Amino acid sequence: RGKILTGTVVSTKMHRTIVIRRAYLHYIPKYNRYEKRHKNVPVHVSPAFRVQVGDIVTVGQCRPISKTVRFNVVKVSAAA
Amino acid sequence: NYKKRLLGTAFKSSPFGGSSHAKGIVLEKLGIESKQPNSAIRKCVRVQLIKNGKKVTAFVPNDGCLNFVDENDEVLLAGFGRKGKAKGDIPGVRFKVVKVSGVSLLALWKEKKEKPRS
Amino acid sequence: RTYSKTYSTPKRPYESARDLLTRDEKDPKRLFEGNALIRRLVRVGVLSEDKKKLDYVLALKVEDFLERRLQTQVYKLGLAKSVHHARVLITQRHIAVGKQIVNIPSFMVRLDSEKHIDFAPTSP
RNA sequence: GCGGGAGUAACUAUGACUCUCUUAAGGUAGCCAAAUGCCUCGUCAUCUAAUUAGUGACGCGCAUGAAUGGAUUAACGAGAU
RNA sequence: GAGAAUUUGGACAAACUUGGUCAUUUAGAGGAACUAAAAGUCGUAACAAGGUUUCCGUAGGUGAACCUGCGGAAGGAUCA
RNA sequence: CUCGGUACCUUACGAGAAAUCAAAGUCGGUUCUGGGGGGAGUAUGGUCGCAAGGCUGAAACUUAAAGGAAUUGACGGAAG
RNA sequence: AACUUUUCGAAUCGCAUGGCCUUGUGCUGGCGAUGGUUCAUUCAAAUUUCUGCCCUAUCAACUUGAUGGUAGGAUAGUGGCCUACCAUGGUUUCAACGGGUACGGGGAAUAAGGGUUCGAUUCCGGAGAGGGAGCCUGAGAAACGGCUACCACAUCCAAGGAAGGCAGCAGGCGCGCAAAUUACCCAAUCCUAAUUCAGGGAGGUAGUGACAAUAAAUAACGAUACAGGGCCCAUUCGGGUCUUGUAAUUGGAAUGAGUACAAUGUAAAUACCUUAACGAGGAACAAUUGGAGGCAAGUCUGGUGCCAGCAGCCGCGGUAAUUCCAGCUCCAAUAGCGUAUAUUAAAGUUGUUGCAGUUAAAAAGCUCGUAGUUGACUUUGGGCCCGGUUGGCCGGUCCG
RNA sequence: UAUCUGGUUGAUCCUGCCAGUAGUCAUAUGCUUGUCUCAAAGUUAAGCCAUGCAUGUCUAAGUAUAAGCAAUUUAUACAGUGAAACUGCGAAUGGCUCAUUAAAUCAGUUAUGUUUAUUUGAUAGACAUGGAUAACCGUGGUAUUCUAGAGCUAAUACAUG
Repeated sequence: RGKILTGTVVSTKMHRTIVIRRAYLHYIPKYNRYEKRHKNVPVHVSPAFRVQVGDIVTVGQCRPISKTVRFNVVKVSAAA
Repeated sequence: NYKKRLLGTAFKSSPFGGSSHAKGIVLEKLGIESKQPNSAIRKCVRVQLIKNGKKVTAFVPNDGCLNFVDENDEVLLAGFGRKGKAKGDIPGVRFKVVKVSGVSLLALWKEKKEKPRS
Repeated sequence: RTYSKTYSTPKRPYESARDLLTRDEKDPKRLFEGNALIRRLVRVGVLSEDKKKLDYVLALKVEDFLERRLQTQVYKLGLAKSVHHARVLITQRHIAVGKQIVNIPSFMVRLDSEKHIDFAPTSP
């Protein structure tokens, strides 16, 4: 996986964990036009909770503190 | 993905499966006439299959006008009309009858001739 | 091989459109030699292998293979009388080249080297 | 107010079409065995311990037919299987 | 202190039976239409300017191909 | 003369099966549409309409061709 | 701050050999091996993130233990794995959800490649053991040849009651175009148990069928006598080269297989291999199938008369039929030949590489505009994304 | 790296569909039928199955049938310091099938919170005791399955300290 991808926040209510949507730019093989995807990726923030909805955050691997939540976000960039 | 709606090539055969021939218990032996350009009464049989269970009419060529393919004959049925187009003189038939074959081997071969077999 | 009966084999072709062309690379090739098959000629590379795999003069390559076959070239010596008698004197391991008696009767040898019989069945 | 008699197509079987008589002159779109049918347990399928109703058609219309109208077609009932 | 058997209570999985709803297949009263096939019936519609130029769309009417109102086209020569 | 619309006429290069075009030659960015004739713009469902009807939209099966460009000749209640 | 892999919870002694010493006469010393704990290691299994997924929109709304947090409860462990409480979100036209269909990949066929069509054998992974349910035993199973209750079937029975599941091998019945023996064996390889050695319907082999490929292939020689037509040369007298016939022709040589004897290797069994000599038998272990109008190499004569018949296409047969039927007469291939199935090529006829739209089929009646797709332009590094080229596995070549 | 032919016509050239030529198949059918090596051989009803077989092995885990005790069987040079019995370890390996599964399945690349008989490396400890128990013997209940009372006895089976 490695490199830091995009990820804007969709769901915000709870403590610690949020959900982000990622986007990619893939070729569909017979078309050779680009597409875009959706993926529900749950991702842990901090016990402080600094994210809002909209924030582009730096994703990367960390501990599974939940089985699906292997990702953490360290640096918040935007605010909404 | 994209493509316009293409249909794959279809053999005009009411039996299907993945089988070359087929058995059939028959109903009747008919002697039907033909279309405009040619006369003569051409022989046929009403073959009903066992596996597929479809009613088809099949042309029976033979060197025997009233050759044995009776009412309850276990006759083997092949192509010819599946392969190529359907026959011009007597239409409807697109199946040809095979000689001395199947499990029981009831339908007889070409008689009264002594050239090589076929 | 073509053909029909024994004597008639070279004769219905020609000497010692489509059909004439596959006869033209066949009959003056038979003049020198003549042990050409149908099935085994596909393998030589009319459709398949060696004639498609290399470019270099395909007429001379069909010449090469049959003179390498021991069967046809023992006729040119005048040891085994017949070509399909040299069918037999290869299979029973009679003709020793080396001297070394053959392994496979399909043996793709060479003309050049010395032909002889092996020691025991020398001259019946 | 809105017709009769006679002759006629491979083959069981039928009358497209044609002729003749009579009268003022002889019916379309659409439907049928009826609050109307002598003939008729007609003729066929399905249902039923029997089942002619339920429901599927047949054609063998004693005697269906567009304004005191055929036909499209939703809502409502101390009314009918 | 242990094992077997019995009784009560809690929670989980799935089946079975009954009713409603939707799709598919077969049987089927009955009803409408097509294709192929000789001879027929009725008219001459189309085909030459076929002796009212045709065809297509649409509306009304007739035993019948059809006829008529309205619009347009060249699929009548020539860029009407 | 210089610009826009450009009834259009006429024509070389060039293209095409050819008549012809003068871009319908030829180029891109983007969108629509075609895959033999008959069955069929029909069947059925959905959707719209007050109703006639519109829009979307097949198959069984039948057949071996339907069709375009260009020629010769007979014929006309065609002309000279 | 350099990275990847591995890693946890309560005793058990038996055996061979032997000098001194001690002994309640069962110690001790040396050596091999096992068990309980502690920490490693190898091999194998779990669990999970991200990306890519088939058609159908004549399937458009779906989703409460649902998205997630809080706490306990449970687990080998991460965990809604589970519950109580709280918030109202989560998914979707970048195709949710539903319906129909389907094991997936390495790979296999076809093709010049692009691609299209498939997922047999082999090998790797998942899921299943009459149907439905549950559990125990155990490190590993909610277990094909394990267990219990229930249901349906067929079977035994003293009628009280029991015993069963070939989607393991061989085989039976039924289904069908159609597919093989109720065989032999532990030698070899591999797995299971200190070694010896035992077990294996795994496997190594055999039997059955032109099922296909492959080779031998559907047969070919040295020498002599005679007759006919064509061509070179010719001193015209003949001579040379050369083969549709012919002869009790002559010399023979030759495989595949059997049989006797010798010799050889593994064996539990069936069939034994190889060379040479002598004798005998058979003989290249009987050649058939298909086509002859054009496409597609190859014609003449009789017989039949829209009949009998053939037909992939267009067609032929009703009196002179190269198409029917038989002959002789020809062509092509051959242990295969023809037909049937079905995929691909032909097909640039679903066009990514590589297609058309004035008249042949094809521009929506016309405007307008959102999502979407595309983007004139100066100077720049970073960031983001697309596209390589090179190294890791397998095969060939190099080495023994 | 790719070669097209025939059939819409009176004739020609386009458009266009069809038919045929090629390579291939766990093959099937007609016909003929002489061999071999190698390879392959239920595609239909994951339908129902008779019978025999596919799952065992160690005595090297022990008492140790001497001293003392019934009956039977096997071996020897003589002793047999005897065995075939009851216990323990495998049956989750291997083999078969694709019903099911658009799946957290599977395929590319990875990641962390675990388990792991047996195998393999290294240290210390390995003491001191107790009770039952098949096999076996005399009897007894049943059609069979399945077993009942009672007496004797070992362990690396079991339970204390």
